Amino acid sequence: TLTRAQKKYAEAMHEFINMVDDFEESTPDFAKEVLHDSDYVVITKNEKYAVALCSLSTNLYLDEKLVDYSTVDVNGVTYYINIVETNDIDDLEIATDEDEMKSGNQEIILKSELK
Amino acid sequence: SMDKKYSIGLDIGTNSVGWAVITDEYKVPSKKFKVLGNTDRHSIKKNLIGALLFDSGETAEATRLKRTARRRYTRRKNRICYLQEIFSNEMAKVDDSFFHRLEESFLVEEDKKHERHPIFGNIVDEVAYHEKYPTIYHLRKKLVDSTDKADLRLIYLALAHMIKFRGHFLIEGDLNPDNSDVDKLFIQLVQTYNQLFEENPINASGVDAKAILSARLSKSRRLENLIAQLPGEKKNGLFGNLIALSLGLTPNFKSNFDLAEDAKLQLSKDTYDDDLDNLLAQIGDQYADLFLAAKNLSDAILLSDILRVNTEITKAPLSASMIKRYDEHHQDLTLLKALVRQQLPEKYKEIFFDQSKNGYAGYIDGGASQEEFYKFIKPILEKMDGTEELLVKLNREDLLRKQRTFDNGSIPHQIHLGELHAILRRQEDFYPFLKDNREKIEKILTFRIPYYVGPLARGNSRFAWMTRKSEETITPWNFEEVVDKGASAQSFIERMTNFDKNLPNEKVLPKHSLLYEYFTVYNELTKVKYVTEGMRKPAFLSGEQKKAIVDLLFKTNRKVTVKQLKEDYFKKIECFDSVEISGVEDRFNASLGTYHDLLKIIKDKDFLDNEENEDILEDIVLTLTLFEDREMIEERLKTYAHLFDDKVMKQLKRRRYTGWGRLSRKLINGIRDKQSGKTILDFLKSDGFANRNFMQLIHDDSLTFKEDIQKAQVSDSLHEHIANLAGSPAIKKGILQTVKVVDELVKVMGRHKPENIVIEMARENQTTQKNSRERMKRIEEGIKELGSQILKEHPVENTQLQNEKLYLYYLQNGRDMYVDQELDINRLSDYDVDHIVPQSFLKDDSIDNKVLTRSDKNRGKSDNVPSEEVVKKMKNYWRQLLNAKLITQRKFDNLTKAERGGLSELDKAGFIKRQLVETRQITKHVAQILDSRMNTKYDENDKLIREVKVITLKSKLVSDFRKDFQFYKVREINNYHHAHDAYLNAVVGTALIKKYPKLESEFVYGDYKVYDVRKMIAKSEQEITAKYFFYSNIMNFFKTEITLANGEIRKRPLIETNGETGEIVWDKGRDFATVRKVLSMPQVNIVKKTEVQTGGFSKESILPKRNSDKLIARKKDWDPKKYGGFDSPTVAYSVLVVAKVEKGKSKKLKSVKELLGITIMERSSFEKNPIDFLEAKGYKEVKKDLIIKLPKYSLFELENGRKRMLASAGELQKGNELALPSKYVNFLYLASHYEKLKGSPEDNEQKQLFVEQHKHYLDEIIEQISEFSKRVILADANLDKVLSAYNKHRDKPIREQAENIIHLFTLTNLGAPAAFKYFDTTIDRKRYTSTKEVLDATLIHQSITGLYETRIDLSQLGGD
RNA sequence: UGCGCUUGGCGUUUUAGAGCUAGAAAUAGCAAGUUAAAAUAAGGCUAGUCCGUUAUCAACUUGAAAAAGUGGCACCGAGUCGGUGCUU
Repeated sequence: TLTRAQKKYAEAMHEFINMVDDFEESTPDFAKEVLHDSDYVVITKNEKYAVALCSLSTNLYLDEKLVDYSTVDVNGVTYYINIVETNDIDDLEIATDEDEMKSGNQEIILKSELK
Repeated sequence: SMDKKYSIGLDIGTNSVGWAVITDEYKVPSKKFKVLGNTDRHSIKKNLIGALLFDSGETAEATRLKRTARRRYTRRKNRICYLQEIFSNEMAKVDDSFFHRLEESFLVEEDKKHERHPIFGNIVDEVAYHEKYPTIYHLRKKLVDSTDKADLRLIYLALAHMIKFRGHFLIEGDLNPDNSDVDKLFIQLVQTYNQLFEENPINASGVDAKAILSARLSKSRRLENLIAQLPGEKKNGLFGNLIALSLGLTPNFKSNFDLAEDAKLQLSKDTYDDDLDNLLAQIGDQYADLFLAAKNLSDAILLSDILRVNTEITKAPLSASMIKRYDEHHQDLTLLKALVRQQLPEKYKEIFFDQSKNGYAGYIDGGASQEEFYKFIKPILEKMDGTEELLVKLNREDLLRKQRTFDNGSIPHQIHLGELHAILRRQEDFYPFLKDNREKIEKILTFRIPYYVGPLARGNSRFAWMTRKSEETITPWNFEEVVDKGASAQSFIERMTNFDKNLPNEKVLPKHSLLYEYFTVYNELTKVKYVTEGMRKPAFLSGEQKKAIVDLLFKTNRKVTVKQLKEDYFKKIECFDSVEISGVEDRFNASLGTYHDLLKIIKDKDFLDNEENEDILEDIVLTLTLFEDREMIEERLKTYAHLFDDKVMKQLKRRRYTGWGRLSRKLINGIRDKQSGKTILDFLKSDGFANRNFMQLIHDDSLTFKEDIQKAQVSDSLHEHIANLAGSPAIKKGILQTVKVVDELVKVMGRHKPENIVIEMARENQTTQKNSRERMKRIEEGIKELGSQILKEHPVENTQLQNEKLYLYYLQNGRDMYVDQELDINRLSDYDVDHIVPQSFLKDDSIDNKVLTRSDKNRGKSDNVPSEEVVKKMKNYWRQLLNAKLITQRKFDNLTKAERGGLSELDKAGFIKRQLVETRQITKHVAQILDSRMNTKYDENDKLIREVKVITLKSKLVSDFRKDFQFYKVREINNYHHAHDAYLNAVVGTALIKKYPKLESEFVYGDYKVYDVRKMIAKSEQEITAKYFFYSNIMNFFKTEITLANGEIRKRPLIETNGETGEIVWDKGRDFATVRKVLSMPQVNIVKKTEVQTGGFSKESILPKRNSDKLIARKKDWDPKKYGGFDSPTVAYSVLVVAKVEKGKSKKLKSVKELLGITIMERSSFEKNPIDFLEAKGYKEVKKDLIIKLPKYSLFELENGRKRMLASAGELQKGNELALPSKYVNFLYLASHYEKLKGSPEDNEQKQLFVEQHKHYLDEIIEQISEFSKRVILADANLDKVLSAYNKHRDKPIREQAENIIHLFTLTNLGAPAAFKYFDTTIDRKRYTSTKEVLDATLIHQSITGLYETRIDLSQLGGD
């Protein structure tokens, strides 16, 4: 059949083709375990790695933890299917340059997964 | 006031249930409620309205996959145990501890209780063996071939590696060409293709498929070479994309079937399976046999490419070929390193030494796939000389391959059995115990538990149904003689049959039942219309015509086209010349597949058609659907052996079927109409001039089927009652949560039952442009059917197809719909969109009922459908559009109604039905329960006394009502609207039940007097006496002045009343005020259902070893510092703990008040002995009374009304709701709808003034938010950041400034904080990571409504 | 539209496949890689070739558990619910 998480990603995958480049190399899936554990699927176009944006707890620290990404290629350029794993509270880091990174990244889609 | 009559409103959801209580005057009552607890507050007031929120309810299936996953792994561990047990007695002679070393292979040197080298136990013998047998396959080949006695550990390993990983069981019996060879499975493919396509066969009689496909060339080459033999097949044809799929490529079946959304399918994708089901649904069940003949071919090629041996060199083709692959990998690697040392030596280190990279190091050591890897070295090979060979292997996908890999799904257990069988036959003279267990061992590999038999349980499994024949442990040897195969199967059949939803207790037919197929064709056939010349109006089929057609077209064709029907039958048989056909398009969807399948194999036409053979024939199908199993099928066809040849009989069992229908045989034929004695299927055949359809027959209240269905849904206890209804698991939770709320409310109301309960069910399914492509797709095929040049002349783009005016422009081919006039694409702003059937008659806003004209005046002077003149002028033009599918049939008819005398009483009585009756069957079940629960008393004749009337509304009426009167809704603000919706139903529902009581039968659950609607209707405007209406739209009596289709204005009194009762239903001036008042009330009860988490203990990623002690061991003894483990464990619930603990080197007891997360795994433990558990986790001097269970979403109130919800033991969610004033609400609606208003021009301007004249509400709104965030959200940096950002765009448009003002609400939203942006600018969420404040805060326990609470000040703990 | 039964291939994890030359080391140069074992929710008793992620769950009271109990009303307001005549 199909992983509960997996299914809510496959549809996520449909929506990205929905953006449409008729790209032609067919989209890849990470192992089921990674998907159940990972909380969010984001795709970042224009040849750059996804997300990792900070969250300032009650200064700012990093919030989103990455996993494996695949450089699926549209006719022009690499579109990563970055997978984002939401961060557990105790474990955290403090960002530097990255605040600049979150602002200058354009990402086509972010889809909630576990929920 | 006195009034203890009250009605209840409800808006039932998957994540919410809004509820409201109203009085006869549409007010929401107010009461003080006893506040239990230790605080000083001992009562508060609350308005009787609110909404219960809750996480969705999740399916069992997810758990099921885990269960089988678990079952598979457990029974593999048993296979090996059957091997070792046989081996062990002998092995002990040869090695004392050999098995033991394997047992402990996992463990580190420090924990092993034996020597660290597993097979031989000394480093000399081991290292030797690995240079001699670099893989297991080298060992397997040697054992399969050699004639020498072999060491007994090595014989074991070989055998245990064939048994452990034993390949597939897709193929039954011995391998042979018809089940395994590439050509045969190619033939079956084209055979499957031509069966589908008699009209356009493929002939490949000369074509050598095996060679073409088999040869070592890139998938894409082999695809060209094959289509090269088939003139008249395009490389991306339907047949070409089928081979593409067969080679493992990703073909797009979109073009092949004219799909709106593309259908890229790839056999290696896991999601292929329901990717296929996605395609199948669109193109029907019929093609499944194609894609399965493709799949088997897919196995055939892969298996052909894995075994690359000339047989008879070895009885181990597999192992020998893996060895080849080994050697090939060696050769090619060595050269490669040569070619990189020479040409690109700076990159040598990264490629072969770095496991971070996708290069070879990552491939082996860094978990790179073969796919990732090729794509790494592909550019690098391309840069170099001497790579020519390597690129060929790469682009053939054959470079540096590993032996265990994704392909091996396609390796049949028979092949493994071949090598298994050989090794035994070499050795069984050197080891008599192998001669003596040869058949036992082979059985270990080949025996499989049957599908029907299920878990082999002994009364301790809820799932299992199997029946023992003796009380002894079941082993693959004794199985047939311990398990009662027949009995166990029999209990199989019973459990895996679903019952007819309409008529449970009755099984569902197989989807391929001949009767289900006859039924399905006779249902489609019954709605078909035709015109020959002098045809009167468009005629239906005679029953006798139908019975000849099926006899001639259907029982002569798998599928029948209109062309045959138009030509094969109408001209040929009825001696017609040219017959227009309507009601079907292109071809029939339902055909008698099972009739043709059985005719081929049985070659006895009389037999199929006897119709007393139907029973024999329906049992047959039933077994071929029920069972895959060969043995069982044989047992279950035994009694028709006499009837049939042993040529056919064999061929019978080789036909298999899958799938079940929705319906019971008893449905289709068993039940009869009381008046006519005609079954359902009996009506489908002959119904006369009036030709009814199955959906109609059930709905049609003039017949006995609807009523017996009702009478048949009979079902006791509660959860059983809830369980029974059809619908999603999430909606069963909401139905259950609804009824509890009603119970609490009744209790709240003095235990008085209400007057009425209004139900509606909210829809939250906005999945996506699924429709925006179809819009474009409709236009293209349309614009192509017309041969117009419009799309060329005016460029196509499907996202601006969301402007309805723009959409209708195209659908009408750039012309006026009421005149032979062009429109100007640019000037649409000028034009009016008109509703064909005026709004006054019914509320239809669908594109189906709308048209674009330069001015709505062009329609005619009427209040009817458009004028007889326009109709006669355009009818031709409209006919072309309909034939081209730019307009629907219903739309054509509606325009042309005037021809037919216009809107009749019958028409109007139809709009009324349309508006009232809720079409979804699941709300009716919800109604039944509540009516059943509420109404309990019977009178002195045993008639049920209905004290409460349970009413179901279409969601639309309320949604329309909000839009009509400016009670606008903006979900992004808060959660109140759930509750408001309930209120508004309760209001609209009760009004309606007062003003139109004779219409009760339509919208009240119960059995009532059905009234012909027409009687209600007035013949004229002047007729207005006991006539309910002359204008259909049932919501008219709310409005003061209604506009007609021609600008005229018909007024209505402020104070409507039912004429017959005289009861007063609505004061237009007074009553709306009450509604506006209710909606702007600030105190609404919003309860998040608190929940203990259930499910997995933690994430499922097995991680590599860490010093860190957070990770969780996978076996009790496996320290994750040594063996790795899982990282994050789900918290079941938290638990306030008050105790004293050691604080420093002194070990002195400091008192703490802390919050502890109980993991799902720990729950058992802590819930047996909570103190002991807590004491072992460090706390001492624990106080038992004090400890409090605190699940997810537990509610605390801080100072100043600020509140928090518990997400985990360390984190909170925002607990407050922002009740914004009602005036700003509609402001933010209108503002952000500024362009696509969808309202009449004169008020569509009137509302835009209001926005322009209230842009100072923008600033007032931000200060609403500003004071809110400072008070509760308490995330100052973020509010500073937005406070500047709204300054930065104060001069941007109001439609843009508003639409971003709506995102900003995320900040104030209830629940965990999220990231959000205003325009470009982006705000990072402020997370509430301290749960310290809560400890001294106030808890609040809430009943389901949130009306009864218990308040517990936590700052009174810490003492005695 | 749920709910259920068989069975595979990967994947992940730890160990086993003597790393070598040169050098006090820091380190550099090279060699090698393709396989296997084992675990695949910790585990549980009912010991089955069973079972272990669904439904269900405010608080307080009774029960062994299904389950049963526990919280005036009227008006006038409305920034999350306020006050007041009455009842007791």
